[PDB]
Amino acid sequence: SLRVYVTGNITVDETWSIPDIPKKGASIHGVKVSQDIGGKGANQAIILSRCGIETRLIAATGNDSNGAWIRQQIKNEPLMLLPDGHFNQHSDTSIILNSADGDNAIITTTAAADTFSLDEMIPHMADAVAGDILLQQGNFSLDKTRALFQYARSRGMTTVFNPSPVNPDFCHLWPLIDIAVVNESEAELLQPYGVKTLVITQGAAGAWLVQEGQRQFCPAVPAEALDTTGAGDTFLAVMLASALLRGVAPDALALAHASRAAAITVSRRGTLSAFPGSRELAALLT
Amino acid sequence: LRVYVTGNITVDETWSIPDIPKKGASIHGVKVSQDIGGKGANQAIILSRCGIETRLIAATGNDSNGAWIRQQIKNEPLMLLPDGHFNQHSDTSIILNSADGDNAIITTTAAADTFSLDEMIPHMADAVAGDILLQQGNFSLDKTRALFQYARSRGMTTVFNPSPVNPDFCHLWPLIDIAVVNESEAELLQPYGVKTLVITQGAAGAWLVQEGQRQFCPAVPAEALDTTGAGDTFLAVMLASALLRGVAPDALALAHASRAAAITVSRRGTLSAFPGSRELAALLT
Ligand SMILES: Nc1ncnc2c1ncn2[C@@H]1O[C@H](COP(=O)(O)OP(=O)(O)OP(=O)(O)O)[C@@H](O)[C@H]1O
Ligand SMILES: Nc1ncnc2c1ncn2[C@@H]1O[C@H](COP(=O)(O)OP(=O)(O)OP(=O)(O)O)[C@@H](O)[C@H]1O
Repeated sequence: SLRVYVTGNITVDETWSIPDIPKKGASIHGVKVSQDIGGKGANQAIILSRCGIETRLIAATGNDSNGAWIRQQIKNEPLMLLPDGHFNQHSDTSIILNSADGDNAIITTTAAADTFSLDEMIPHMADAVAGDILLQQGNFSLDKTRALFQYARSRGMTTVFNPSPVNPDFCHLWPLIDIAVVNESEAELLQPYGVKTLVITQGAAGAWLVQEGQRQFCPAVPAEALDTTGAGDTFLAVMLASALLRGVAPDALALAHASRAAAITVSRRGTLSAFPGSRELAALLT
Repeated sequence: LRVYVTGNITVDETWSIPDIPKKGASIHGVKVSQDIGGKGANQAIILSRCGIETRLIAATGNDSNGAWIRQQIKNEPLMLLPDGHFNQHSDTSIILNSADGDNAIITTTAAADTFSLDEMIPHMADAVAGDILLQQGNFSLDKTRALFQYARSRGMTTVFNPSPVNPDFCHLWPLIDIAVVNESEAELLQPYGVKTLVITQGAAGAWLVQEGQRQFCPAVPAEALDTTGAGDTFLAVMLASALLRGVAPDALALAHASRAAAITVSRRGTLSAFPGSRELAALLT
């Protein structure tokens, strides 16, 4: 019965296949092979909703084709996307998949998130109550991010923070955070301190649960790294859902469930079509 | 005299980036605009705006972009064929605009690829000796060559703009009457034996190469806010000017083309940046 409010972003990740990245002045032919709903905010909110946690995703969409697509595709998930309607412009990433070329090149836009204001968001947490969670990633400016956590604090909400993309100035918000989820680089760069619950993820190398002075390690679940997209979002969402469903603060079992869920995501390609499904989640959380 | 253009039509999206990303890197970008475009559509639309009877043979998809494209084209004095659309996404182009150098473009071809050669040719059924077939580099070697061979069999004049470039296009010159290329294409495809050869060089003008003679036409100074479609504008207006005066492309045609392309570079977008019918008329007189 505790609910989760996620204030972050939502995008369209477009996978384009090309022989090689074109040089300036060049013009080539390519293939728009696929599109998937993306964004750390949306991925985390969607997976949380699939675990049976009543979740509200507060993110902005624009008035373009990708916007309508997002609003249409999100209806397939047991999540509520606020606000309805839209703004203008539109977050998404073009994933340039080359041929002989090794790694992909990524170009990402953030206009919708950068413009989404506090007066647009706060109203959608009007029905929040003490105990409810405000989950935030690193898609907003320091001022907006800090302001949202202060709002949560003034309502008695629990604050969860996953500072990714990283922002050096995020190292000042720790006092406003109840639960921190960071990967290795983030843990060393932001130096989270005094956070009552600290989780440090290290990919296929497992994760650490830290803070009642106690340090606990949870190995990753062996898996075929076919596509790691959203592995971190999966881990965070399931860890939180597990703790919520059992009525406790994140613990060792929460991390074990999360590792198991992330293992599924890594084994499948894409986002929504790769993440564990509601029944798969029900089974592992059991 | 009628001009048949067999090529593509798209929705162009312009992304502003610091510089083209390296393999394995994730960079930030900003979507600046979306507009109607396509090598085929751009050239056909401008020709039609100049008063040239033009027919664009290109495929649109059954998506929102397709409906938008068809709606926009309806406002132009051009005939788009076929009337119906195909069960495919309409073709689109990603224009990567870096703060420094020239734009990089990536264009899809799924819609154009569905429009088979057997389906396209019937749209030229009413062509007559003297009419023109204008093509760009949207199609494969085989498809492009087949259309030019068909044109030749019907006594039509052929115009070729090998863009996007395809290494194999170098084997097509004997079928080409008028060739328009930029400096990169000229070296890459080595045009030869073409009655009329035009080599464009951006802000540095364009060369007209005919029967041994070479003439240089300087560019009209302009503030380059958006260079997208500059080449298409130049080709279209040059061809239109010659056609209107009933001559082979000449120095005056390139001068007209230069003035038109300057307008295009001074404006933002694709279709929205092109000179309008009245501007073109005043320009051509
Ligand atoms: N190859 C893998 N095999 C099994 N589990 C994995 C693998 N990669 C990631 N995970 C699981 O997912 C958790 C999420 O991890 P990681 O620290 O890479 O996330 P992240 O850096 O936030 O993700 P992202 O690349 O999206 O930013 C890991 O601790 C692990 O349990
Ligand atoms: N910056 C500029 N200022 C004035 N005129 C220009 C400028 N850039 C291009 N032009 C005009 O447009 C003609 C079209 O030129 P350019 O050689 O860049 O074409 P292109 O390489 O085919 O471009 P694209 O295919 O991307 O439209 C030039 O010869 C010139 O007359």
